[PDB]
Amino acid sequence: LLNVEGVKKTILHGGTGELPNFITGSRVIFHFRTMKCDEERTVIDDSRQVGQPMHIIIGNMFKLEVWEILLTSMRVHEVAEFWCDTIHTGVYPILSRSLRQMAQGKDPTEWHVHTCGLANMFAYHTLGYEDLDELQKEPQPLVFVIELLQVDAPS
Repeated sequence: LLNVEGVKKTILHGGTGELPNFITGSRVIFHFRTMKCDEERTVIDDSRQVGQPMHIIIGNMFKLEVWEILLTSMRVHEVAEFWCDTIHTGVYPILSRSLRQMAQGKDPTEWHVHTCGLANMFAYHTLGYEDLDELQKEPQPLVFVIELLQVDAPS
């Protein structure tokens, strides 16, 4: 349990070592599973299920991003549970959308994924998957279980 408003952490398998060097331009590599707080703890996304782990890069260590707040409180090999209130979870459907597109093998830089993705959202009022659409329309909290695997410094 660290502290920002509307976020409750619960470490559940501690990491091997002191807090790592989370500096601007570090690639953080990890696994995550995100779940509703219904009875099922219904799973919405799970990197293990898709197979490959997720890599992000620290935009700026002083202007930290809401996921980077979670990632940056983690020692390597740590597995932690981050509950997050409705306030932080509004953007999740659009992240999830963006990641699911990543998986298939396509990036905003590439015109279409982006532009075609905008066409479809405007034309049809959809992110492209019902669960994210359901999730958008019923804002709520989410629990993200995360395993930190690796942290590299920039080239």
